[PDB]
Amino acid sequence: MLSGLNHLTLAVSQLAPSVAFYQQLLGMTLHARWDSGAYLSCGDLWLCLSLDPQRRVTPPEESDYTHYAFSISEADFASFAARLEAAGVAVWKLNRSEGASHYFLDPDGHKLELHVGSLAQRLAACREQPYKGMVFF
Amino acid sequence: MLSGLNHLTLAVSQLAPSVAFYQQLLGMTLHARWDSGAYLSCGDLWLCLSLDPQRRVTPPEESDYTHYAFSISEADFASFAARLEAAGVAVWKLNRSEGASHYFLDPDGHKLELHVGSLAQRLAACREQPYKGMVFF
Ligand SMILES: Nc1cc(-c2ccccc2)no1
Ligand SMILES: Nc1cc(-c2ccccc2)no1
Ligand SMILES: [Mn+2]
Ligand SMILES: [Mn+2]
Repeated sequence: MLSGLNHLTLAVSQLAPSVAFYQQLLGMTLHARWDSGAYLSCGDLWLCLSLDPQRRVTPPEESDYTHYAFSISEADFASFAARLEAAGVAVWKLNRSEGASHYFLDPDGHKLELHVGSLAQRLAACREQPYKGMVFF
Repeated sequence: MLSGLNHLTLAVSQLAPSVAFYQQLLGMTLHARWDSGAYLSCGDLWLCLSLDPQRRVTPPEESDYTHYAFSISEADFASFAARLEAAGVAVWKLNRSEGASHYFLDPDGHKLELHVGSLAQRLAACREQPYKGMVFF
């Protein structure tokens, strides 16, 4: 059976600015780099940046809702969002759901999110106020 | 700071076949389903399937290398891969450039992977068989 996410791999158009974004701006740990990629960690997450000449710098209106959310504590959320804002990182959505969320773009337009709250927290809120058509299992 | 992937959200074009793929075929746990999405877990991974009219069924030659790998044990890897093959699940890559992996597509062409091994194990393997120009930190 499957036991979790093993790794997330993001195709990148330019390796250096992507390493700078994930390591220096977002604070992830850089473990290795090679001519066409890098390995970083963020808590348990194994992130791979893969240099790919097929990656387009993609405006958010031109990509679907697929996105990658990173955990942060409530206490740290506002200062991290302010850090991204200072760095000029673009926002692609405003938060309208439960739990703090900041929706931001990576240099290639990958859709990212900072989120505070677990699946258990979300399910508890949904049980009290179910979405349209919502069924629990 | 950031610690871990909070959740992975995949945009899907048809909710029912996608839920069936992740729950029935891949064995993930379905927690809730509503008219426009579903919440599943795979170990400690929170997966959200989000119905998105913008999602296109995308052939693998039309998308970049961005992909999502799920952990599986050495004992279960081959029989799970063979069952996906026998079920007609499409593939997108054959060459094992990052260890023991099986590369397959979801119904919308999201690039998925079964992988055996941790980041620490991949780094150890790379010390002996490094990618071109590899540096370790
Ligand atoms: N139960 C179930 C099987 C599948 C499937 C999807 C694509 C290809 C082959 C099988 N999806 O759900
Ligand atoms: N065939 C079928 C439909 C469903 C369903 C479950 C929860 C919510 C909406 C639909 N489960 O099986
Ligand atoms: Mn999200
Ligand atoms: Mn991979």
